[PDB]
Amino acid sequence: ETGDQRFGDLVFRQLAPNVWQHTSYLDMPGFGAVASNGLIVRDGGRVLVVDTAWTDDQTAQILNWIKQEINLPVALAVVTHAHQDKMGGMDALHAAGIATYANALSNQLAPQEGMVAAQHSLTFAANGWVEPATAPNFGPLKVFYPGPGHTSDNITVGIDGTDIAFGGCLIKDSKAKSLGNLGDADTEHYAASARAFGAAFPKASMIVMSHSAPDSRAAITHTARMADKLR
Ligand SMILES: CC1=C(S[C@@H]2CN[C@H](C(=O)N(C)C)C2)C(C(=O)O)=N[C@H]1[C@H](C(=O)O)[C@@H](C)O
Ligand SMILES: [Zn+2]
Ligand SMILES: [Zn+2]
Repeated sequence: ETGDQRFGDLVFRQLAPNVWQHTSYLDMPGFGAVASNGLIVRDGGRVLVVDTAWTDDQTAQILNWIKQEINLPVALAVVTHAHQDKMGGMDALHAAGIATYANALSNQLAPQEGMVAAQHSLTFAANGWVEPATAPNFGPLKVFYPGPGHTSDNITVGIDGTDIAFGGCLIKDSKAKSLGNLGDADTEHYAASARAFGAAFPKASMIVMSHSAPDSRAAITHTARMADKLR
């Protein structure tokens, strides 16, 4: 909290020399404030964004913080699946002229989920790794599709050069008691998808997720075992 920095309704936390976690909150009746995490990556003389905030205005505040504190242009953005906490601020990115990327399935689902689709579609090989031709100049971002879990389109990102792997809403923390929203979840494949994420980034010691503070690899293990009980 003390290393933490605030801009508007947003909170920013530095996880690494070139990596920040952005956190936004949405008021949801019945629960109140719900936190959603994303990533900001500085790669040379440009900035890469992983996931939007809940809303356009909150996403706009991300961009202005980046402008004020990092003072580098945002080259691209990648969203991890077609839900509001990750894709709710797509209009703000496009208004700023930022190239946006997402799983082709996410872009296909986006209208059904009330989301604005990304400009470009990512495709993946059978082993889960992104097809390089669909993700040009992603720098240190290593995009990996672990398979159907939280949703059928969820993707994960590793930051090369760091110990950081981003699991999005697929991974819950090691002391969680639930897997959250299983409304659009694949109950049979979730456990294997979680373990595939861990195997894709075997050297990652800091696991960043959407709705919890950065945890260890225990978050991956715990998430898988909770998903085992789904089958
Ligand atoms: C609602 C949001 C949730 S629930 C989230 C899970 N951990 C938080 C929680 O309930 N605690 C353990 C404090 C809230 C999830 C999720 O668990 O993946 N994602 C979003 C929703 C969703 O992706 O299904 C929508 C709003 O994006
Ligand atoms: Zn989701
Ligand atoms: Zn979520």
